[PDB]
Amino acid sequence: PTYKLVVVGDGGVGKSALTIQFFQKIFVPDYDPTIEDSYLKHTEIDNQWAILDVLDTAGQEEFSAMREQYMRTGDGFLIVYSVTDKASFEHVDRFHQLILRVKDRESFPMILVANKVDLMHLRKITREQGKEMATKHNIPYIETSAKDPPLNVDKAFHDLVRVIRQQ
Ligand SMILES: Nc1nc2c(ncn2[C@@H]2O[C@H](COP(=O)(O)OP(=O)(O)O)[C@@H](O)[C@H]2O)c(=O)[nH]1
Ligand SMILES: [Mg+2]
Ligand SMILES: [Mg+2]
Repeated sequence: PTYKLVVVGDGGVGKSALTIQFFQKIFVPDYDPTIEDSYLKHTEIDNQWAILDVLDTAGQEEFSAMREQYMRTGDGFLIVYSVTDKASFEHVDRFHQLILRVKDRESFPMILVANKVDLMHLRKITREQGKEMATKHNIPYIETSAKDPPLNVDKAFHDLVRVIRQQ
């Protein structure tokens, strides 16, 4: 049993830092913005084991054969924005629309991820706005931090698996 998950969002919001924290349990700062890898691990979620196949998307400018196949065959999406980056929040609508267009569905497993909440002196998008926008798309909302010690990183990926299993 494999779940194919896709992490999407504007550049610089922490998709790589979240994915690396989830798989390798380390915080990698300033990770190369252009590397797009997928990662697989065998893990236990609610006493049910599964292989998690996670694509860390990078560089939506040019065509990515990797991203094309994961977007088409993916089982769930994490939509990440940074609470310190207003534009990454505003583009949540674009990613949401794109996922439903590719899947040709009125709804699909996704979770809205508000990252970098450890940066309390820089926070621009309030928790209210985030919950508002998740409510608007009728998807779950979770706040995360990839910096040690990490906040809700495992829970974000596991909750997406839970959404997929509860269809
Ligand atoms: N303080 C803090 N910094 C973060 C967090 N996540 C990412 N960063 C930093 O934000 C920048 C962009 O992160 P990155 O993982 O490369 O984002 P990506 O472009 O979406 O893959 C890097 O400088 C990271 O070190 C976080 O949760 N907290
Ligand atoms: Mg990256
Ligand atoms: Mg660690």
